Amino acid sequence: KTYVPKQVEPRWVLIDAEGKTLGRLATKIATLLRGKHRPDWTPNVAMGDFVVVVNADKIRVTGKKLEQKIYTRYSGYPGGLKKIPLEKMLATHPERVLEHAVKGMLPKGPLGRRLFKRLKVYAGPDHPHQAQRPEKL
Amino acid sequence: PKGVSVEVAPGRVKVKGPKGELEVPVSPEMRVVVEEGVVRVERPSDERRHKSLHGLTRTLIANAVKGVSEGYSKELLIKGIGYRARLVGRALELTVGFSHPVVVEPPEGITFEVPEPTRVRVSGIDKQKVGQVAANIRAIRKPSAYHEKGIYYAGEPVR
Amino acid sequence: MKGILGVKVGMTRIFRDDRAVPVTVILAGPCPVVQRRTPEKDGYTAVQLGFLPQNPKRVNRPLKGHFAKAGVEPVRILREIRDFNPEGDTVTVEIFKPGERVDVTGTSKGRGFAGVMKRWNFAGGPDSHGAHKIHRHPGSIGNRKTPGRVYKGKKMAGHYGAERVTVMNLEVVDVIPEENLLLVKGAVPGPNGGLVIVRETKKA
RNA sequence: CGGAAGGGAUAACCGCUGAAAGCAUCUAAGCGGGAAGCCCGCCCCAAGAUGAGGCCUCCCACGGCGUCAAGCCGGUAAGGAC
RNA sequence: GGGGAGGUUUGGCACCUCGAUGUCGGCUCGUCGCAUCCUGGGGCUGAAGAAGGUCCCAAGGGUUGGGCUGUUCGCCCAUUAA
RNA sequence: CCGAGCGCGGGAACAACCGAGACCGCCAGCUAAGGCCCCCAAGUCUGGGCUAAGUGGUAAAGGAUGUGGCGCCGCGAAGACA
Ligand SMILES: [Mg+2]
Ligand SMILES: [Mg+2]
Ligand SMILES: [Mg+2]
Ligand SMILES: [Mg+2]
Ligand SMILES: [Mg+2]
Ligand SMILES: [Mg+2]
Ligand SMILES: [Mg+2]
Ligand SMILES: [Mg+2]
Ligand SMILES: [Mg+2]
Ligand SMILES: [Mg+2]
Ligand SMILES: [Mg+2]
Ligand SMILES: [Mg+2]
Ligand SMILES: [Mg+2]
Repeated sequence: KTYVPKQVEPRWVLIDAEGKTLGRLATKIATLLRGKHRPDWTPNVAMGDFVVVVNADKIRVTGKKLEQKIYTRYSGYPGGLKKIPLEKMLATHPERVLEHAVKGMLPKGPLGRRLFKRLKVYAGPDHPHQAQRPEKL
Repeated sequence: PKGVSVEVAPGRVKVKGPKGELEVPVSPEMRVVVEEGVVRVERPSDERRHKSLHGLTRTLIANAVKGVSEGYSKELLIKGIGYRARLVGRALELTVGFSHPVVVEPPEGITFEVPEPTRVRVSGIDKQKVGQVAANIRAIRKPSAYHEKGIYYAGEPVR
Repeated sequence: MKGILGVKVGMTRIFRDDRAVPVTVILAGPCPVVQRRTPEKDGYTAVQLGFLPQNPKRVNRPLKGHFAKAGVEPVRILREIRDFNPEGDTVTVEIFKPGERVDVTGTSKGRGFAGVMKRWNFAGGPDSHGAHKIHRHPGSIGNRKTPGRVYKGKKMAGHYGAERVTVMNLEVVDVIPEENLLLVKGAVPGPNGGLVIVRETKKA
């Protein structure tokens, strides 16, 4: 029978974001978000590495995107289709742009939402100085 | 480029002169050479967009020189009866057919001058500024296409 | 950004210089500052204003400590006022000069589970020719298979009134500091006894 | 008593500088102006914002079982309920 | 004379429903579309001014009362920014 | 081909489009279509170009110094195009 893993300590990670393409970066963040990188993978338990990102505003994006890219927030009320361009998100809470990126690449299941928690994001940098901080590119 | 003081930077160029220093955002993929007392620039290749970038900066840098050199200034004619202009310190107020006398703010680096109630020059140190400041005046009261009134640069009559 | 608590006492009309004017009588008793919250200590500027006196026995709560933290008679009620750090230890009707307009927030009267016609001022239906069943009804509410649901926030009969309401631009008439009273341009939310706040309007 | 005022980005559109294309052009680099509309601003809801926030203030010891991990039981305090 | 869009009308198929999917108008309550009647912004005019024509941008809000007929529709009456 | 294979993979989902004809079992390996960054299995693989419109993410007659590549003819250092 295939290996039956057990409790594993959360491996935190420190991730840059300057000049990093939105999609290309989110990809690695998600794959590392779940323990999919470690050969001891197990979709059942879900034990992905705690990813913490900084320098959110620094994220690059190709061609017409700051102006073209649109987001959609729909309330249950009529006409509540409220939509926002990319430039505005960077103005308000910019961390959002990357979150809605990773969130979109995370699985639809409940545990996936549990993974989205493992994902921390800001722009300064300066994370909540906890302990772990294994830098990466 | 005599007597000037063009100093090269990464993505920009700082030109200096009798009038003063002025920044000019230079394109990224361009070589701002400083041959002798003069200045040259070359493009990384021979593509369509590159051709536009060379000629653009080619003149845009020439502006930074002339700007701090002999300075810029456009004239402004004024046709009509009550149409006139009184200089008031820095700013200039001019009644031109409106119930409210127009108060025109003087932007930094620019100092328009009033040699006559009709004629009005526009001293400056940048083509972009002076060019805008000029239109900003013609915008207040465009030339009546039925006779002579409102302000004019110096061009032909609207007739 | 002036601000002061008070209670609706009633309203009658006065005479300006020679013309009649309906005016409401507010009572802005001395409101002691309880806590000046700066952006440092919190994240926004404001001030807690106490109000009516209180039986010290009823306030056995830790509020006793909150009152002592500023050394003040135990008040009955206390609310904040955004962007407003005044002076001294107490605000007064002296804050408002006659002529200035003010916003008064209050609690409207409770009309309970009001009918739709009573609430949104609908139209109901015919009183004669039609069936004697839909006299005060809303009638239709939606379409057919599409959408097949009901638009959220649709106007329907239900509990209504007895909520936060804010009239605006009420000009402050004659203000008598001799008794802590304060006259206004009449119409004001809340019953004769409710707690109302008075702030600076936004004319410009 | 309210529609707004005022700030910001923008529609068609007017304009500055300016190539590729020695001229010219609002345009491809860049910049300004400009709608009752877009974002904010005013009024109301809102931390079930499970991403459950914040500030001020009050009470605080195990007393008997659990070797451990997690619990159980009466008296209680601030304070709450009937 | 030529090319499309739309899916509002008449029409053409007869694919779910004939062990049932109530059919015209009116009322009540509306919501959405823009190819916009008004108001807001703009180019051209055979645009002097006013007023008007036409095209562009633009849903935010607004879009009356009555006479005839079951009418939808339409004609008429008084008014309107419409 | 479905019918009777609404058993299986691909096509998001879909009787008949592409693959493939299920006697049952296996925590074996190769392959088919279509795929090989994430949700999602497999190359952010290699070399060489085209496109900056989100074309791709699929609509016409017609219209336009958009950008790249091949061939022909005229003028040009005895002086060309603007
Ligand atoms: Mg009945
Ligand atoms: Mg029905
Ligand atoms: Mg506006
Ligand atoms: Mg609350
Ligand atoms: Mg048939
Ligand atoms: Mg049936
Ligand atoms: Mg006119
Ligand atoms: Mg017009
Ligand atoms: Mg339109
Ligand atoms: Mg009739
Ligand atoms: Mg068969
Ligand atoms: Mg199939
Ligand atoms: Mg293949």
